[PDB]
Amino acid sequence: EIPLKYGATNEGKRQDPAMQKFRDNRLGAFIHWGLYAIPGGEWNGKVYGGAAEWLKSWAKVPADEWLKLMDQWNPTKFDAKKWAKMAKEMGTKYVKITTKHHEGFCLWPSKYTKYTVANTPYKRDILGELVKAYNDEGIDVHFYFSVMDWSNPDYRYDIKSKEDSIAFSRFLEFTDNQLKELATRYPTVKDFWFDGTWDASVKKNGWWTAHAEQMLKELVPGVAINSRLRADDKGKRHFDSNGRLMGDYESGYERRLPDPVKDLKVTQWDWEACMTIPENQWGYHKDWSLSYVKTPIEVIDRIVHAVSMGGNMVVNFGPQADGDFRPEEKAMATAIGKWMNRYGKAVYACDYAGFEKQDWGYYTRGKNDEVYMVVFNQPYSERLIVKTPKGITVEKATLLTTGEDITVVETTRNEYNVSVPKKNPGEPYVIQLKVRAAK
Repeated sequence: EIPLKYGATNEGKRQDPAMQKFRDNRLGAFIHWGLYAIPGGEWNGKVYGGAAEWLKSWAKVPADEWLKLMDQWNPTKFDAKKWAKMAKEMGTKYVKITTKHHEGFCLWPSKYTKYTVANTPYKRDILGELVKAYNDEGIDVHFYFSVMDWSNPDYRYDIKSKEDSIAFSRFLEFTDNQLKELATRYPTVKDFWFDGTWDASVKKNGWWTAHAEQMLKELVPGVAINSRLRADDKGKRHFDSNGRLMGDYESGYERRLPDPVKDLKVTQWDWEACMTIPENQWGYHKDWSLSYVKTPIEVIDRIVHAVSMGGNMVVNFGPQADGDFRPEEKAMATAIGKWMNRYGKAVYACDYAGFEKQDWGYYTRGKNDEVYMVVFNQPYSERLIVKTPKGITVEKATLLTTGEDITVVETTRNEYNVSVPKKNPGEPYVIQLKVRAAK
């Protein structure tokens, strides 16, 4: 044991109702919207292939010049009720919103900086309008917040002098002021998802990360806080020097989800994956031809994959500068929503089933011992192999959508063939099992 003052605080999963709600929600959307939506990956005639929200860095734009994009911020198509309707129809139970990205532009009218929505042609408190509209649809709101801030000259990437230490202290106070403002202006917030916490300056100030978590939990009863915020006494991030998870859930798995055979460890803690539709664009980029763009079934596979391993999945959107969504994103949301409306019983409030992984897809477990088979890969054998844990038997199989009884044949001591449906469903589909555990 390495002794720590700023390491993990929870032992095991939180089981208070707020955390149960965070978990049971399962499917979220992410909104990345900020000044980067205006250039959309292009600066002075060059389209950069890096993530659009990082364009200030790719194009080496000075802060004053980047922030003058505020003069063009006028999203006349924006309508928070329409955004909330889109999220509702997609089947999302929560939305995570960039309150302030690395650029430092605030989507709420902060009193601690001039680089906010208030000082644009549009003027309006976008964040506040979204909170109200999503909440009116019964959708929880989570806040993304970047610690690293390219607009504040007191930020430091490392501390190499007393002057650096004094500036950075002032920067942390500024950061606390904005966080307290968010927590109090928008008291229905359910989560803070921190980013921009990897620099040496932050790692040397792990105490601040623990303080931020505590401060926010005191202000917002039941709030969740991601692991990415947290550094311990030694600068170790996410999990402390004793291997214990910090914050309330592990944030990670953006590129690649946990392996269903080799990464079962993740079932021991809450976790949340966030995903882009293109390979690596979070903010609006005008050219999606530059990388692979996932199809709706590919996304749905990832959503179910996460739930099957006890995690949440969040699908990212990068709204246009005008305040509408691009056609690919409207199509995505609509397709997901159609599938979730049919099959969402196997997603919402579901978790890891404790069954050996099979090639046809994923198992999920409901709150009343329902075991769902979510089939993505249809066997030419017309048989879906089910190997049960010790003491577990399959009593019935039912096609979720129609109630069709599905034949179950015992093939060996711990294995069955569950028949595919009489008619190929033509899309990923669910068979619900009734199982019994030996007394």
